[PDB]
Amino acid sequence: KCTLKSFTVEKGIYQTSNFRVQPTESIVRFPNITNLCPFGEVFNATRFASVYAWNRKRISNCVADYSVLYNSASFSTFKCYGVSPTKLNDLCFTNVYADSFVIRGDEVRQIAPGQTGKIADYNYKLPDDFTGCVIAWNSNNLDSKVGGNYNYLFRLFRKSNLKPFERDISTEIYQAGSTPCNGVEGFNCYFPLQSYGFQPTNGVGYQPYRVVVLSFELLHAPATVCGPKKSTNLVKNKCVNFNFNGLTGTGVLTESNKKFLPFQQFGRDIADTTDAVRDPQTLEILDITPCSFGGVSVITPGTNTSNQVAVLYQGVNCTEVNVFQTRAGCLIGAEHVNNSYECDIPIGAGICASYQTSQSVIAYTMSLGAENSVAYSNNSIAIPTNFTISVTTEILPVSMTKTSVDCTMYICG
Amino acid sequence: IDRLITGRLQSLQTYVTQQLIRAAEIRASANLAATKMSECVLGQSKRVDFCGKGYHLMSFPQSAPHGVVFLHVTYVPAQEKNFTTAPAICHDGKAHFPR
Amino acid sequence: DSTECSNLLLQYGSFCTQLNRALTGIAVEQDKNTQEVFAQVKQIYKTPPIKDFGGFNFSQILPDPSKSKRSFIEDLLFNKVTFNGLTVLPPLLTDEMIAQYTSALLAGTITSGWTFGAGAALQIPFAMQMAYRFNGIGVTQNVLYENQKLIANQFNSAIGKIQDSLSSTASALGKLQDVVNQNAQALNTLVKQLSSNFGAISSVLNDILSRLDKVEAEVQIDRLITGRLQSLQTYVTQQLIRAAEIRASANLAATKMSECVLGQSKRVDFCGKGYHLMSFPQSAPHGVVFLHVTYVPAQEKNFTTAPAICHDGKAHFPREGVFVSNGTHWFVTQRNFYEPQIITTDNTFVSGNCDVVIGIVNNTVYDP
Amino acid sequence: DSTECSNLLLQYGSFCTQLNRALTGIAVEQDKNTQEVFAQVKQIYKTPPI
Amino acid sequence: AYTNSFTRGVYYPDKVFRSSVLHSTQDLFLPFFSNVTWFHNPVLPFNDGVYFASTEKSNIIRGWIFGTTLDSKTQSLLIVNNATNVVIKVCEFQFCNDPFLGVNCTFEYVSFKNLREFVFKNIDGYFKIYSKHTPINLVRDLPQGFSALEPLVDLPIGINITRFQTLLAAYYVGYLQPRTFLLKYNENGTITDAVDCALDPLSET
Ligand SMILES: *[C@@H]1O[C@H](CO)[C@@H](O[C@@H]2O[C@H](CO)[C@@H](O)[C@H](O)[C@H]2NC(C)=O)[C@H](O)[C@H]1NC(C)=O
Ligand SMILES: *[C@@H]1O[C@H](CO)[C@@H](O)[C@H](O)[C@H]1NC(C)=O
Ligand SMILES: *[C@@H]1O[C@H](CO)[C@@H](O)[C@H](O)[C@H]1NC(C)=O
Ligand SMILES: *[C@@H]1O[C@H](CO)[C@@H](O)[C@H](O)[C@H]1NC(C)=O
Ligand SMILES: *[C@@H]1O[C@H](CO)[C@@H](O)[C@H](O)[C@H]1NC(C)=O
Ligand SMILES: *[C@@H]1O[C@H](CO)[C@@H](O)[C@H](O)[C@H]1NC(C)=O
Ligand SMILES: *[C@@H]1O[C@H](CO)[C@@H](O)[C@H](O)[C@H]1NC(C)=O
Ligand SMILES: *[C@@H]1O[C@H](CO)[C@@H](O)[C@H](O)[C@H]1NC(C)=O
Ligand SMILES: *[C@@H]1O[C@H](CO)[C@@H](O)[C@H](O)[C@H]1NC(C)=O
Ligand SMILES: *[C@@H]1O[C@H](CO)[C@@H](O)[C@H](O)[C@H]1NC(C)=O
Ligand SMILES: *[C@@H]1O[C@H](CO)[C@@H](O)[C@H](O)[C@H]1NC(C)=O
Ligand SMILES: *[C@@H]1O[C@H](CO)[C@@H](O)[C@H](O)[C@H]1NC(C)=O
Repeated sequence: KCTLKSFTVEKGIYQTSNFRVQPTESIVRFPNITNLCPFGEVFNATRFASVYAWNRKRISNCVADYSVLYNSASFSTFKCYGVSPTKLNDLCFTNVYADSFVIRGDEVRQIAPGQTGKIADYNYKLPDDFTGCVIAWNSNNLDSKVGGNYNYLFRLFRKSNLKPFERDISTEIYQAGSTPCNGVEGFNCYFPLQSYGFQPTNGVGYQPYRVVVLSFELLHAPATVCGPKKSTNLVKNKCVNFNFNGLTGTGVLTESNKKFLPFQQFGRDIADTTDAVRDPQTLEILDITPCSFGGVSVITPGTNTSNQVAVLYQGVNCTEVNVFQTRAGCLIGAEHVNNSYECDIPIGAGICASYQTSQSVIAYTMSLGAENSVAYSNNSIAIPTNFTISVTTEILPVSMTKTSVDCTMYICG
Repeated sequence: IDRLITGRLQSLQTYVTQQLIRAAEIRASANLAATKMSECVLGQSKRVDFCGKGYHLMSFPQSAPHGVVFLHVTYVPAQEKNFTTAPAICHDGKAHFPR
Repeated sequence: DSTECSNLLLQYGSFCTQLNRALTGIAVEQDKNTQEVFAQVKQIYKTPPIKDFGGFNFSQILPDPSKSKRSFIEDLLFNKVTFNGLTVLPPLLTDEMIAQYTSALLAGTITSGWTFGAGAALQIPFAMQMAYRFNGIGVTQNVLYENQKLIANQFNSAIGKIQDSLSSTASALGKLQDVVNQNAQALNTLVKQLSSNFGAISSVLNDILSRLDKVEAEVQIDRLITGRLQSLQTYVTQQLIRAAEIRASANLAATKMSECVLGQSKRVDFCGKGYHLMSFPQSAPHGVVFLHVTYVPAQEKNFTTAPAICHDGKAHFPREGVFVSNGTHWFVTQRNFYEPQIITTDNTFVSGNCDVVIGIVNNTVYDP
Repeated sequence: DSTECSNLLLQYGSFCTQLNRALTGIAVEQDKNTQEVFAQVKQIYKTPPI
Repeated sequence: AYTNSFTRGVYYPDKVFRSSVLHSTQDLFLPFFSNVTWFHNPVLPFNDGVYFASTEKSNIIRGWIFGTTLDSKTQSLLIVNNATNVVIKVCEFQFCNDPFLGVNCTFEYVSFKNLREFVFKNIDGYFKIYSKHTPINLVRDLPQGFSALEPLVDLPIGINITRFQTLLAAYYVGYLQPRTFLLKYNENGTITDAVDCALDPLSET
């Protein structure tokens, strides 16, 4: 009634809707998680840098779980700039630079984009538009020693402040006086390198802290660093939503005989539709079948005669949806009959339906007419002894209603 | 306004295209109805099933809105009997065939 | 199944409903086209158990119960012709029902002649039916009964060449194969147009949504919607134009069913070349095949002729036939087969006198 | 004959192939239409001199 | 010296299975019946990409260098067969200006009887290598026949490449150009034949 925009419906079969099986769950597949970035040194190393001599790893051609940097309680502070800490595992980059050093616990707040202070001015400078993150933690258990660990140092002055990622380890004499120092101390000429002398009994602002700064870039050269890839279990024979190596789709996955060559990953149909996939972990080939769909047709006598109906799910197997399978589709609410009649409402593939004997919709194989052996032999003839004058009525269309549209009044008006 | 012009102009092009295709279908039916007027109202067709089932005697036009109705009058044979039959008969050693 | 795209497609209103209404009218018409050709028979006639057809050998064209119970030639015909929301619907009549109709049309034709089209099938012996079909082309029926084994051998031999021809060319069945190829090429074009950009960032609809903010993705999707909707309107318009061409061909096949199979057409070259005797339907994929049987005149001789003959001052004209001479003697023959009769007052009729007619010749007319 | 426009027209896919295919089918039909009408004669018959 | 390339230098354009079907593709290909340089190790242009082949029974070719300088000033690609592994290194090498092999960096990787065939191309910051090996029965030219090259490695290197040289009894060099090819995939999904659509009017047909 709502398809026809009417309260009265004539006898027929009407497509009112489309049926479509929904994906039962989502699946994701990627290759075995492998080739961890070299952070297994960076957060475990016995040695570490003086801040005037900061040590850089270059990170490339690898993956890592960047969530561990704040999911693990091993690190006393984590910060991020441009990027967000919860987002890191979704990202990819051309290079990452992992810069590492020891500082005292009072210096930690200087490690941010574009700052000024004894570290930023004279030891390690970050740019104003920095993209990346910082790990910082107390290292009094690693970097302090009895009587003082004098092996850790900083620069107290420099002739000019450091440029972004400038790395000045030189024994340069700082000049504050009007006379040049010529590589030796003198009138306002100073050797600027100073030791921390870290001790286990220091107050927290004087205790050593380790820092690692992870610095991100994406270039004209392609990405080589990424976060980890998830992988679900694999489900066959159900309709699912799916993703294999970033190839997304939806359908029914089934085992297949198709032998892909060792480098091939996807199969394609004659019209370039994907018809099979290699699983990226257990290297079987799966056929992909579309998730089942078709028109829905309502089969009705006229509403002058009954409010009962049958429903046809066109081309659908009744397993996916009285209930009766026909080659036209799954037919519901119609009684299958072993008799045959003239076709009333046409269902398809030799099947028709009607409303008949408590009366219900019936479905039957259509009858082409009464069977007849003509009484032929080489010497028998039949001759008509009488006739009937018949008057047939033939109706033919001859004209349409003549229409004119002023297209300027229709479009604009 | 250019989105309304674009959609209303495409809407009107769709209408005129399907009316051109439907007019061609009505012209084929008018050409058939004009051929049944000549061959069955103005004549007696010997073409099988052109003017009703059975052997055509005559037909009559009646007007209907947007169309024509033909009342086709036909002879239908009704009450047959079986007989023995032969292609020819002998007489004076010659064969005879029905004229 | 993109919900972001689905909400934009609602802005276009009735377009998606009227595309389906158009293709539904096309689909319903294909069942009517098929019904009007094959369902011309009121009763399912069946052929007798013994084939006493006067030497004419219907066996290549009648049902084979060892097979759908197709004929031998219908099996050659069926061997020779060979999911993005898109669906193919079955025909109403199955290929076995189409073959039960061509079986009934053929069995009625063989056992009863033209009579099963005008009323009840009235049996007649097949050699007597062919004698009437010879009279229908203006050849006297004694020409058949005197040549019956020759005529039957020429028919059986000519049907044998249909098996050979159908086993050894595609050039004839190219009409049905082209209808298969055009519909397959149209659906391939419709599916390949999903890979087109139409000026959008991508042809992949999830790849738009997963890489752009809402208002930007919306503007890119509307280009895919515009191009894919124009791609459907182009397909449905082209299927409407092609369905009108198939309907013209189905109306012609329905007319050859009535006039060539249920009758004997007098229309020149309607039921094959030569004077049409009869024809037989065979079913084929998406079509019908007519085996048109025709009389072709084959070995002519030159004769002298005259429009009339002059007797007792009376001008005589032939009742049927033409006056001819072999150079020395005058005879009247039927017009389509040389069979000279001696000229008599009952071969002929008088009109006026010899002074009027241009080219009259002087002769005896025998009075029996 | 603009190269800049041609590379934009490639983004519309099969539309420009099926327009040329439609007009080629119409063109081949006109020669068929002509041979259905006039080529109904097997041999080129001639009238006599008298 | 020069020789005809015949129908050689085809490679699988993408990692896609297709079967018992014909597929049309545009890519950098060695054109059919093109003219290729023959050597019995100068620096050569790379152009859009290179087809390289050697006819061999004694394994004399041991590697290649690709880049702009192939020497010290700037980054470049070195490829060497170390007999136990293929080795790839991407560096501004201090290595020889007239190199031979016998008895900083941004990337690294570790793995007549015969025609050994290779294709090198460098697009969208990725360096592609394809290859095939076959037995042969001819010395005087690249043997008439068909054999598609499979992808070996597909490297995220990002470098501008314009020239190359061999490291090392005879080898051939041909240049890839943008062409449309029609490729025949059999039931096993192997490429078994091809048409160069620009070769001649029958190939356009
Ligand atoms: C024209 O036809 C007549 C047929 O009657 C031919 O005349 C007959 O010829 C045979 C021998 O060939 C005789 O036995 C008959 O007695 C003849 N009949 C008559 C009525 O005389 C005649 O020969 C034919 N003429 C030509 C030139 O072929
Ligand atoms: C991935 O891991 C599973 C389980 O350890 C193993 O069976 C499989 O072989 C691995 N994948 C590949 C590509 O070898
Ligand atoms: C699908 O339909 C067929 C009959 O068409 C039936 O045999 C089969 O059992 C159905 N599928 C399933 C999964 O049951
Ligand atoms: C209908 O047909 C089926 C299959 O032939 C048979 O099992 C059933 O008993 C029949 N029922 C009736 C009432 O004829
Ligand atoms: C006699 O004629 C009738 C009417 O056509 C027919 O039903 C019957 O089969 C014929 N007789 C025989 C013996 O077949
Ligand atoms: C012929 O049929 C009519 C009825 O249509 C009947 O009245 C008449 O008696 C019949 N005549 C014969 C000879 O059977
Ligand atoms: C008819 O033709 C078939 C072959 O088509 C042949 O086997 C048969 O003997 C012929 N005669 C009869 C009476 O069937
Ligand atoms: C005699 O008839 C033949 C066959 O039709 C014809 O070719 C020939 O031209 C005729 N004779 C003369 C002298 O023209
Ligand atoms: C036929 O033509 C000839 C010349 O060819 C002429 O002499 C004769 O009078 C004509 N006869 C008739 C009946 O026209
Ligand atoms: C035909 O016969 C009549 C009467 O015998 C005669 O007058 C006339 O001249 C004859 N004509 C010819 C053409 O021989
Ligand atoms: C191959 O290149 C050389 C370059 O000098 C030229 O002489 C020769 O004609 C070319 N051959 C063909 C077949 O183009
Ligand atoms: C196709 O693959 C199977 C399995 O490898 C093989 O047996 C068959 O010979 C192959 N067929 C062809 C034509 O290459």
